[PDB]
Amino acid sequence: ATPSLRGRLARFGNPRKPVLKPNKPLILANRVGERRREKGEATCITEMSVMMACWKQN
Amino acid sequence: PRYELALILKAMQRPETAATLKRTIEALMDRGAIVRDLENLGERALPYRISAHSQQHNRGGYFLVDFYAPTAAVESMVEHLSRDIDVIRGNIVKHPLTQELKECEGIVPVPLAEKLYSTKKR
Amino acid sequence: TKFSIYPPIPGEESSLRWAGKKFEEIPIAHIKASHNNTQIQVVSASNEPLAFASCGTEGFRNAKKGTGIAAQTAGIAAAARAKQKGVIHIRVVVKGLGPGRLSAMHGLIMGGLEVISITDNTPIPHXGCRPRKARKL
Amino acid sequence: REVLQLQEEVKNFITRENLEARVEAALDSRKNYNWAITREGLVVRPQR
Amino acid sequence: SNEDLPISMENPYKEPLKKCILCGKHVDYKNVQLLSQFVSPFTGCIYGRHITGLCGKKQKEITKAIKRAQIMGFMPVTYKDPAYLKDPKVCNIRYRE
Amino acid sequence: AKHLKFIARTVMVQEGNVESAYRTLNRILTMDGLIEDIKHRRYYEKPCRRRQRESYERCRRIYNMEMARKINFLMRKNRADPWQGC
Amino acid sequence: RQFSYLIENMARDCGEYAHTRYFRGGMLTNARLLFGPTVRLPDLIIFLHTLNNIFEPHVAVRDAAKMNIPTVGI
Amino acid sequence: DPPPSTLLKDYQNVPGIEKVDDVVKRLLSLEMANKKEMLKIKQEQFMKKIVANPEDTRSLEARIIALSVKIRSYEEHLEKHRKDKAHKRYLLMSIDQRKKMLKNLRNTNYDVFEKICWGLGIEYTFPP
Amino acid sequence: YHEDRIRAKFYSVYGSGQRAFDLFNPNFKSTCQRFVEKYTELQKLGETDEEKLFVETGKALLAEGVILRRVG
RNA sequence: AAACUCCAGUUGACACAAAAUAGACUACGAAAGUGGCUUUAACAUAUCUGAACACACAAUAGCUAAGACCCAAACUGGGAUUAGAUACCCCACUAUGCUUAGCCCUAAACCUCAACAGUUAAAUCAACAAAACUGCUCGCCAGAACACUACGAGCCACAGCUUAAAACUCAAAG
Ligand SMILES: NC(=O)c1ccc[n+]([C@@H]2O[C@H](COP(=O)([O-])OP(=O)(O)OC[C@H]3O[C@@H](n4cnc5c(N)ncnc54)[C@H](O)[C@@H]3O)[C@@H](O)[C@H]2O)c1
Ligand code: FES
Ligand SMILES: [K+]
Ligand SMILES: [K+]
Ligand SMILES: [Mg+2]
Ligand SMILES: [Mg+2]
Ligand SMILES: [Mg+2]
Ligand SMILES: [Mg+2]
Ligand SMILES: [Mg+2]
Ligand SMILES: [Mg+2]
Ligand SMILES: [Mg+2]
Ligand SMILES: [Mg+2]
Ligand SMILES: [Mg+2]
Ligand SMILES: [Mg+2]
Ligand SMILES: [Mg+2]
Ligand SMILES: [Mg+2]
Ligand SMILES: [Mg+2]
Ligand SMILES: [Mg+2]
Ligand SMILES: [Mg+2]
Ligand SMILES: [Mg+2]
Ligand SMILES: [Mg+2]
Repeated sequence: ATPSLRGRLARFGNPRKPVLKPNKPLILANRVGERRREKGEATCITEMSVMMACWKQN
Repeated sequence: PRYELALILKAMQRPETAATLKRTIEALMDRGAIVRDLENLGERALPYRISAHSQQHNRGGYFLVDFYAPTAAVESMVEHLSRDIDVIRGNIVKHPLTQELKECEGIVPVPLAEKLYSTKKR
Repeated sequence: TKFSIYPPIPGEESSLRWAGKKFEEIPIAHIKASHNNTQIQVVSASNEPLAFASCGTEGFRNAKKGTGIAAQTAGIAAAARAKQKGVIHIRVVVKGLGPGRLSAMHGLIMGGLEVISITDNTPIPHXGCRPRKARKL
Repeated sequence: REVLQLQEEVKNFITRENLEARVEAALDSRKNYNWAITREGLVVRPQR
Repeated sequence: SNEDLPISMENPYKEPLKKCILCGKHVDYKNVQLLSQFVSPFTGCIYGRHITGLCGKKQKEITKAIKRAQIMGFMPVTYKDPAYLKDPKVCNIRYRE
Repeated sequence: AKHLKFIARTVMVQEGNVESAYRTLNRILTMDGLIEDIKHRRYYEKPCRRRQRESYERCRRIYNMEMARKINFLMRKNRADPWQGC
Repeated sequence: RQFSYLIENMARDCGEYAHTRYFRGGMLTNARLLFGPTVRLPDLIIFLHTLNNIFEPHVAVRDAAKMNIPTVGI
Repeated sequence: DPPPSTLLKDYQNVPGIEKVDDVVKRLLSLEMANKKEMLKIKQEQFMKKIVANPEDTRSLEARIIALSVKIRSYEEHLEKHRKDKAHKRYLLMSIDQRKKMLKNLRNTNYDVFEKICWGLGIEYTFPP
Repeated sequence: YHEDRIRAKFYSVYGSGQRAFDLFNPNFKSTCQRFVEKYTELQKLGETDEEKLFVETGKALLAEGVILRRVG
């Protein structure tokens, strides 16, 4: 269920203080955000640590 | 008005619990209160450890006291409960039955807000 | 029956036994994954210290101290000492959201300690002290 | 009607004469305020 | 004139207004079993109205009763009482999935 | 501190599947909002900044839910073109 | 796009013309520059669907009003 | 103030309440009640004493009495809570409204106006 | 219309009829419509009680053989 | 790097500080503000408008006296960076944030959109923003800068607050 919007913004008929202060109009656009690439990180650190540990011992 | 006292007595024996209950009710009567009824919620482990009167309590006995007292006696009874060493916790609240329940017809739907922005073409 | 993710509360008469020991008898492994260090201490059910390891104790210094590889190295060392003193199963209690929060448990598993439960005990004030001011980076 | 209903309830109030009896009766008896609710909206009493 | 013209009437097919599960039932701070149904079993946080499904009034009463019970020693704060974990589930939330 | 131990935020490991147990616990914390609260509690956020953040999140939630509802509404029209060539 | 085939068949049978495809800009207000200097504009336009595919009024009715072409529209 | 044993205004006219148990009498008296019940009784006494036709409540003579009771209650509250700025504003506005009602009543009757002034002890002072 | 009360009542009690609506036929008559017509006919006769009028309409359909499967 | 090393981890005892979730709620108050629990007192006006100066309030910061120490932190000291760094980064510690009694009367005190009653009609409508108007009343405004300034006057304020100009300059300012 979508949160209510009545009595939230500042208008000429709203007596109460504005609950929400949007910097952009609350109007649906004709597009969606582009897919975000995943910030990859290091891989096989566990295997690298095991190999280096055995190098230290040997 | 009508107040209800929630009391958490220490996990003592039956004679000690009876004496503590008698002392507590007598203190209410001495402060001009009409004790309507006495209830026994039972003995149970406290949800959290309570340290009061230099004692660490893990189990206690929950009791309820319903009474009618003047508005100038609640504070005196609270002070008496604090000085009592056999009371782990004690709170005096307005009786829930005093406040009636207003009739509810249903969950009225909330219409979606409209005309929040002008109709000029952006 | 169905596996119970809920812990076997001592009030409940749970039949789960690990090597003849109940849930309340399994030694605890306290992991504190700070933003710059991961300190691991293994203590018995009666609050008796058994092992202790951290990034500084393993040789990592400054920024190197406080990484995932440093955390798992401390876990391996702590598990090794614990197993020498007779620890097999551990109840893991993690306190903090810093780096090496999971690597420390991985190091303990690689050391040879079996984890039977994971508990988060991160201190969350309920409206408490006032933290330091924000950074202007 | 409220006054008449209150008139009968006074007979069951705790006084300084029956205080010991009420305390003993309370210690013997038990009271439970717990009850659970369901998705259908039904009160499930704790049958113990 | 003509009797086939539509008349002025209220909607007869209108369904009754939906009611919350706690509608018409008293909420008491001593009812720990009822209060425990609206808290997180792992953290003890009070669920929002979007999860509980209660109305505005009942959500407020549940919140006040929980806070009163916790401060007076009737209800645990940091976790849900294990004895009430087998009570019927009335919240729309899934943790394992 | 004064509560019982190993009852809060505890997840049991099944068949040694520690990864699943950790993911389940992390998901539980994230859904309850503890993870985000801890991250924001590292530094003190001034009340004016906190109100602005809450207003931004509430506006973002409303827009996202409305956009999601429209997408689910229009997803029925994802079928192939009926009147191809027109 | 559901009755384009039917409407084009109707135009063939009655001997009149039809336009059920995408309406390129300037087909009426700039017809001389596209069809030819001596092109003859229609004397009547019949709309069976006054709305385009974005649920908005078609541009042909506005163009017909500009060019003083009477319109019969559903 | 009315005696604490005085019954509430709601129960002061019910038949059979004059012959009940002492517990019932003190339950329905002013002793086990809030301050609002005492104010209602004080308003009732002033209405009976000063003005006629107590049924009317929109009369300018009853509005002054009701506001005067509120003024006294605010003064009693401020006697203990001297740092209550909100109630201090409420008391001042109530005084100003009462003076405005007195001015209208003086221009309207000047006979019941004198009846109100002596009954409630209020003195009408011309502003500077 | 006046019959909208009857249709709403028959859609609540006795539920929807087994017969599927055939909106293509201009002279289609559903079970609910037949119940409405019988209710109207008995109203033309002049029965006073609305509850008795509803029950008598159900009795007439049972006599005619119309299947009346209540939801409850 | 500096600092601590009277340090760090578990457990137990353990506030005169601040009140996770509820809160996807939109309530109370004239405004400032107000969101842990209980109790008491309590939330002006039967037309509206009506005071920067009358009266009563007024976030944070600041002052005068008496108390409290968890944390944060102007100033200060040290470490680091830099050509310089009196800042941004790290550490430590004050005034201060708390309570009680008085003071000062400030804010981008703004939702920069006055109070009361009413309308959706056509030219609705410079632009943007939160669409355009009617009736009545109070306050204010009329080129920029000088100027949240000088002087005068009032104030428990004495490096202060309120009111508040002029000469000179420009054809712009917005
Ligand atoms: N100042 C008086 O004694 C007085 C007497 C009758 C009416 N008024 C009314 O006061 C308003 C202000 O008049 P102005 O422009 O000459 O004053 P102003 O606003 O220039 O203020 C100068 C003086 O008038 C006082 N004043 C201001 N507003 C007042 C008010 N509403 N009531 C009483 N005194 C006020 C101030 O305290 C100061 O002494 C007007 O509406 C006027 O009709 C004032
Ligand atoms: S719908 Fe009745 S109390 Fe919520
Ligand atoms: K809190
Ligand atoms: K603003
Ligand atoms: Mg903006
Ligand atoms: Mg050094
Ligand atoms: Mg919150
Ligand atoms: Mg006025
Ligand atoms: Mg003036
Ligand atoms: Mg101030
Ligand atoms: Mg101060
Ligand atoms: Mg500090
Ligand atoms: Mg200090
Ligand atoms: Mg005080
Ligand atoms: Mg403000
Ligand atoms: Mg302004
Ligand atoms: Mg005004
Ligand atoms: Mg200034
Ligand atoms: Mg000045
Ligand atoms: Mg001058
Ligand atoms: Mg001067």
